Formats: sequence, C-alpha cells, structure tokens
Amino acid sequence: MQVILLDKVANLGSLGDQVNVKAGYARNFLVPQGKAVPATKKNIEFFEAR
Amino acid sequence: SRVCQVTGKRPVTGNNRSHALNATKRRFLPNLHSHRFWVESEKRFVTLRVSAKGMRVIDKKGIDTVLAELRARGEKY
RNA sequence: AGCUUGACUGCGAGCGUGACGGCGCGAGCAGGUGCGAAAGCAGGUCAUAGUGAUCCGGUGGUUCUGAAUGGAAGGGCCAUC
RNA sequence: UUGAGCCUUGAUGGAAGUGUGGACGCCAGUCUGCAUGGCUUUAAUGUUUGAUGUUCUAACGUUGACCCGUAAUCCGGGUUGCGGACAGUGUCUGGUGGGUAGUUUGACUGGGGCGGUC
RNA sequence: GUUUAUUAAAAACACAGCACUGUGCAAACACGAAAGUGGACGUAUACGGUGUGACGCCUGCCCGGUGCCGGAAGGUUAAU
RNA sequence: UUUUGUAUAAUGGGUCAGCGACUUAUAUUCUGUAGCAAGGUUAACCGAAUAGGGGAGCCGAAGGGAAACCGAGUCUUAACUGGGCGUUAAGUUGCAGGGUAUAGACCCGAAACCCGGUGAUCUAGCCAUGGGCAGGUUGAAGGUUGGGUAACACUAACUGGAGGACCGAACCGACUAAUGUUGAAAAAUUAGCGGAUGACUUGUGGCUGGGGGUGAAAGGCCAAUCAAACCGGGAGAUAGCU
RNA sequence: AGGGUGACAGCCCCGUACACAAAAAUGCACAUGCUGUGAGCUCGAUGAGUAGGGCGGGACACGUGGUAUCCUGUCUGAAUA
RNA sequence: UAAGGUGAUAUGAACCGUUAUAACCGGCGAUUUCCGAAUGGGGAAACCCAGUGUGUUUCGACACACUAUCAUUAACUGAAUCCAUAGGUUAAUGAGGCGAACCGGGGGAACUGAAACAUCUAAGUACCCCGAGGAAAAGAAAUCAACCGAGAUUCCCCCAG
Ligand SMILES: [Mg+2]
Ligand SMILES: [Mg+2]
Ligand SMILES: [Mg+2]
Ligand SMILES: [Mg+2]
Ligand SMILES: [Mg+2]
Ligand SMILES: [Mg+2]
Ligand SMILES: [Mg+2]
Ligand SMILES: [Mg+2]
Ligand SMILES: [Mg+2]
Ligand SMILES: [Mg+2]
Ligand SMILES: [Mg+2]
Ligand SMILES: [Mg+2]
Ligand SMILES: [Mg+2]
Ligand SMILES: [Mg+2]
Ligand SMILES: [Mg+2]
Ligand SMILES: [Mg+2]
Ligand SMILES: [Mg+2]
Ligand SMILES: [Mg+2]
Ligand SMILES: [Mg+2]
Ligand SMILES: [Mg+2]
Ligand SMILES: [Mg+2]
Ligand SMILES: [Mg+2]
Ligand SMILES: [Mg+2]
Ligand SMILES: [Mg+2]
Repeated sequence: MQVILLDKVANLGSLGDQVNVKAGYARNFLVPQGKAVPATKKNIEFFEAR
Repeated sequence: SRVCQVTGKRPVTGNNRSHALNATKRRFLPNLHSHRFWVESEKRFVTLRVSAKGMRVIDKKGIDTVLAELRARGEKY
C-alpha cells in the first residue's frame, strides 16, 4: 500500500508523492477522506507526469 | 452464514490430533469482520462481511472491480 | 610370585539341549600374540545364577544401494548403545 | 520517557603571550578553550523498529437519544452522544478442565477377595 | 405440606428462619455453533449459587493439606 | 446333550406334518485326473461368438548373496584343510476333491454402541383460560361503649370475622388389615384411615425431547417401557459362551 | 416358437415363418425456412493476493517420516521467456 | 377393425348394432368437481372467508375469472437528504413440488478388527444434506519418461498382493 497523495497531510504531505503508508491508515482514512489513492501502476504515471 | 462475500471462504472441517494423535472433529472458520467500505464511485458506504484477505484483495484489485463481481454473481450487497 | 593381554579376529569336523526362538560343549584349520630352555598351555575366571526377543532410534565403520545423471538424503551390511 | 543499526549532532590508516574545577584517570598534568593574537563507547539530531504513558478520530462497539423506510420495542439507512484502536472475533498458543466422552484397572488361587507368588 | 404411578409416606424432600458466596446490569447464571431468549419490562431491601433448617441458649481450637480471594518483585515457562 | 461319570431326582422335547443349519465367489497349496512337455498357458479384447484370433502376461527351465555382482556355482574371510545355501528327480494348464486366506463363511441367541426420525391424548413441571369445596366450630387484628389512667398503658362487655385454624360429606389422597393373586381388576374390592379456603383441587388448550426433558429429590416420571424412551437404519454388531 | 381346445394336435382354433400396412402424432437422422449466434484475414495478447513460504489440518497406497507432490483455515508473497 | 355389443364381482332390466356414426383397438382433440407445491387470505388436507372484475327482456345475492412468494428485466413511482439511493405499485418471463437407481458436491458415525485398548481399523462406509444429467464426472500436459521415447479424459486386463 504505497498510494499517491493529494493535499498536504501528516509527516509525508506533498500534493503527490509515492509514500508507503500502513493500509489501515490508507483504506480507512486517506482515500475515504480523499487525501490519497492507491498506486495501481496506472496511478504511478498520472502523478509521475508532474 | 459465515461466508466471506469476496473470496467465498466458508468454514471447513478438519481434525484436532493430540500428542497421541487422537482425532476430534473440528472446524476452521474464516476471519470474518463486516466493514464499512467507501466507494466514492457511488458516493456511499457499503458494509461487506469480509475476510481479512477479503480486505487484502479489495486493497489490490480495488473495490469497484470486486463489486463488479458479486453483482456479476448476484450477491445482494 | 615373575613376565604378561589368548577376556585375540576369521572359521569350525562332530556333539549336547530345546515345540520353537534359542542356549551349550568342542578338537582342528588360517592370521597374529603371550608365557616357557622346551614338550606345551592360553578363544576369560573350579563349574552350574549375575538376565531381556522384535520394533523404533543413536553412534562409528563400510564405493554395497543411490527413483533422469553426478552427488547427497535415506536404506543395507559390520560393530555398538 | 525510552531499546537498537546505517545518514547525522563524535574522530583517523595569522606562531608565542595573561595559563584557573572534571578525565574507569592502583593514587588529583602552572596543560588546553572561553573575548581576544602577524568511517565510535563516554552520547543525541533525521530515520525504518519494539516497551510503557498521555492525546486524537477514522476503522470497530453501543441492549443512549432523535429521524426515515413505517402507524413496526425486528432489521437497515441517517444524524448524534458515549466508548475507541480498547472491546470483540479468526488462526495459532501455554494454563485449567469428570462439565463431557472413550477406555484401562493382570494371572495363578484347593470358591473369590485380602496375603503371597510370577 | 412433598415423595419411590405398581412391596418404602418416614426420622427422607420441602419449608419459613439462618449464614456464606457470586452478581453494577449488555448483571452473574442458564438454553443456544449463532441470532436471540429467560434472569426481568427486575437493579444489591435485587437476583443466582451453596449449606443449614421454626423457636430457645448457643456455635470453641486448627489455614499444615486441598480449594478459593489477594499479591506490577523475582525463578521456570507456549506460539512467535 | 453334556460329562471323569447320567435310569438319574442334571439339559431339551405334549404329539403330528411342513420348514430348519458347512454355502458362494475369488486367491493359494496339496491329492486325484486329463492335455502337452523343457516347455506349459493365455487375460482383456476381436469374433465367422463354447470355434478361430490375441502370448500383454504368468509359471518353469539357476542358483548364491542384504547388495553391487558372480554363476554350476556362490556366499562367508586376507584366505579357506573349510563351512552355509545350491548343482542330481519336470514343469505347466484345465477339471473334481482335501485344507488355508478374504468375505456374515456351519445355523439360531445377547446385554449394548452409532445414525435419522416419531412421542408431554399417561406422567413431571410450567403457561393461559374456565369450574368445585354439604353442614358444624374456634373467635386473631380492628371497632364501640363503660371502668381506668395526667394522657397512654390497662380492663370488662359487646361488636368484628383472622387462619398452609378446628370437626366433617362432596372432591383430593393412599397409613392398617383381610380378600383377591389362571383377579371382577396387568395394581383393585370391603372395613377402618389422611387432607378437606389451600404449597388445595379440577375441565380445556399450550410449551419443554432422549445423555435431552421434567423432578418439594425416589434414579421419580417422560403413553402398562427408563442408571438413558419408542420406531427405522448401520445389521447377518461382536459372542474364545450355551 | 408357443398357447388353447372334454387325455399328449405341424394339418380344429389363436399363432408361427414369410410378405405386407399409417389417416394422425411422435423418437432419430439428414435437407432447408425463421430466430438467436458468431465465421474470416492482418497485427496483437498469454490468466498475482496467484506460485512459493510460515502455522494448523486434509488429500495422495505413503500414519511427518530423510517425504517430494496436491488442497487450504491462518499470516505472508514472487518471477513473467 | 367389425357381427355382435352396454368394464368386473353379476345375474337381471332396458337397450344398441349386423356393410358401416354398434362395440372394440390406435393417433390427435374436448371435458377435466374438491384437496394436495396449492399460489387470493385462513385452515384441524378434501373445508371457512374475501378484494376486483365481469353475468342476468325476474340486471338484488350468488356464480365465474383473476389477486402467493422469490428471481430477472422494464416501466411508473419515490424517504431520512435535494441531488441519489433504499422503499412502494404494475408488468413480462422463469423458479417452486414429485420421482427407483446410477452421478458430482457439503457433512459424516459406531458396532467391529487389533484376540484388551488410545494410534491404526471398520471408512470417507452407513446416514443427513444440496445439485444435475441421460448419463454424471473427468479431459486437450506447467503429464510421464530417462538422454531412447511417449503424447487429452474415461473403462478393461496386466504390472502385483
Ligand atoms: Mg531425483
Ligand atoms: Mg468417563
Ligand atoms: Mg470400543
Ligand atoms: Mg483370577
Ligand atoms: Mg409404592
Ligand atoms: Mg405406601
Ligand atoms: Mg443471598
Ligand atoms: Mg434434615
Ligand atoms: Mg458334573
Ligand atoms: Mg469326554
Ligand atoms: Mg447307566
Ligand atoms: Mg422320574
Ligand atoms: Mg431329565
Ligand atoms: Mg400432559
Ligand atoms: Mg385446615
Ligand atoms: Mg377436617
Ligand atoms: Mg410409564
Ligand atoms: Mg447375532
Ligand atoms: Mg459391520
Ligand atoms: Mg498460460
Ligand atoms: Mg387456498
Ligand atoms: Mg395458503
Ligand atoms: Mg477390539
Ligand atoms: Mg526429443
């Protein structure tokens, strides 16, 4: 569960980095709260074009 | 029933075995939980009775796919 | 009492004794050894009690076996627990 | 607060003047710095990682309250208060476990038991 | 008062009274793989369990054993 | 029949008739017999279907050694004067029979264990809704009025009508006896007996299920069955016993 | 073949061998109509919470045994010609 | 197809037929009360009671038809919440129940054997359950082989107790 960010956020905030977050942190808060999204190897290209 | 809506995991029967190998019937049943999942693609939460792994699948494949299944298969949800 | 390792390894004509598993006695042959000047004697103790099948497993040895082939695991055999 | 590695805040294969506590220093260096002068133990900043303590909400609980389905003490959805990474559950695991189950508990013998014997 | 319908009606069981003990409520506890239900539309003057058995006068010593309650030290100890 | 031994007063049989217990299949070995012979024979299958085809294969002609391997020898040991097992006699396939193996394996018989069902029309307890208790006693609290107290206390009458209270029918029980015991009756009759406004008794209907129910507790009751109900099943359980 | 007929029937009866028969409805084959369906060539693509592993069981003739292999309740988790 | 028929116990009555509408046999139709999956609600099976539609030169009350549930699809409706969902009505399809074995799947005993008994056996048997077909299942190598080769699955005989 690496995911890519969206806004700032915690000791990793950056509007679009590849972090390595704990899954529960990921699929219970950030994504449902729209602060990140999974890095599904398709996603590692849209925020790897900027 | 204790069936994982994602994997179809259900209880399975096996044995106990003592140090003397006495067999006593028993069941392994799955690590169910039931969990509010955000879809966004429907602006709603859906509670699936899900196994860990069921979760780990949802993590990987991603919810909507999994939801294509279930619906593809007829699961209520 | 002196010197000593025959309380030796491989075998064994022929016997005794057991329902059987087994146990016992044994000259002699081969190799190597001790004591004796030598003929000789010694394969434990004057003899008859001092004991535990098989299985499972340990150890040492062993080119005997080695699931395509080379090895290895595992097995066998010999010794022993 | 705090266990422990690599990066990091520690060390190694403008001269000389005024010169004063500490050094695991068997058993106390008129020597160095304070303003000025032609790829580590003595411990601590960034981390990947345990133990404990506080705080938070966002999984999870709610056999509080209100709302709708709905004239419904079921269920669900919703709002909210409470609880909160606990509780509970799955797999694994040490303890306990006549609550429950399956069984064992020798033979001889001047009947059997007790004794004795094997 | 109750009991072995059909060889035992009693000194047995029950009983009110007594004591210990559990239980803060989503109670302990019981039926139940679970949902749930009883306990109770009760809440410690309540409820379960256990022993004793109206009343009167009373109920002494022993915690070494077994059990239970308490015990943030240390020794031994599972998966991992 | 069983026994050391039975007229035995030890078993079994009232009598007759019918039925009633060593089978079947597949393996293996021996005997007989048949075929062929250092060879014998095919299995499935094909099939002009008991033929014919099919020799996959099985047995035998070589043994010894754990084995590599060697071979009329081989193993043992450095090696046998040796020793162990072998070298000399024929095998094989049918058919009938004797044994054995696997099967219910000669026939009948348990007490039980497991599985799925059917039972609270009896009885136990509980839930709901309806019914019953002739007649006669006792006289609790309370009340009233006099007496009595400073007022209460207290006291006498009268009134009142308490109780798992009293005597006693219906009703509910079941202490004694006799009768009955192939009964009138698979638990009753007669004479006595207990309770009889209560933890009473009763009609209807409901709920609880088998290691489960229910139990004022006897292991009681759960349909004349109870230290684990009944029906069907595993099932021909197993029976070193009769 | 067989049955029947007053007892045992090739020739009494009903059959049997043999040869024939379907107005209608149907099984089965083909042949087409209608519906639904896709064929073909070029260039591509090649099955991840999976394989494997840890724990617990179960399957494989195989009882954890030196135990390959298969399945998975549980926690994990690749390479990609 | 036909000279005889109106099933049997089963006579009798009254009939019907003989050259083709007697009977009898076959194909296809028609009718087909009530209960039963039972399906309009209920229920002590074969009974009680409805809503709505139809129906009467005697247009009342009765008779008939339809109204179960679930699934799929559509349409129309439509909360908390405006969107949107859940919810609700209608409609079209299909399902439901029964049935001998064979078949695949979810569960799964004990007696018994071991001359006792735990491992082991009985045995993945008996039994319960779900599902399907005319057969089921299995199947087009991440299979064997052993350096030579074979070439999906299934069944039979060997290999071999
Ligand atoms: Mg290999
Ligand atoms: Mg026991
Ligand atoms: Mg037993
Ligand atoms: Mg004895
Ligand atoms: Mg009695
Ligand atoms: Mg009595
Ligand atoms: Mg108390
Ligand atoms: Mg007493
Ligand atoms: Mg006698
Ligand atoms: Mg005799
Ligand atoms: Mg006589
Ligand atoms: Mg006589
Ligand atoms: Mg006699
Ligand atoms: Mg009753
Ligand atoms: Mg009385
Ligand atoms: Mg009386
Ligand atoms: Mg009875
Ligand atoms: Mg029997
Ligand atoms: Mg049996
Ligand atoms: Mg592929
Ligand atoms: Mg009806
Ligand atoms: Mg109905
Ligand atoms: Mg036995
Ligand atoms: Mg090749």
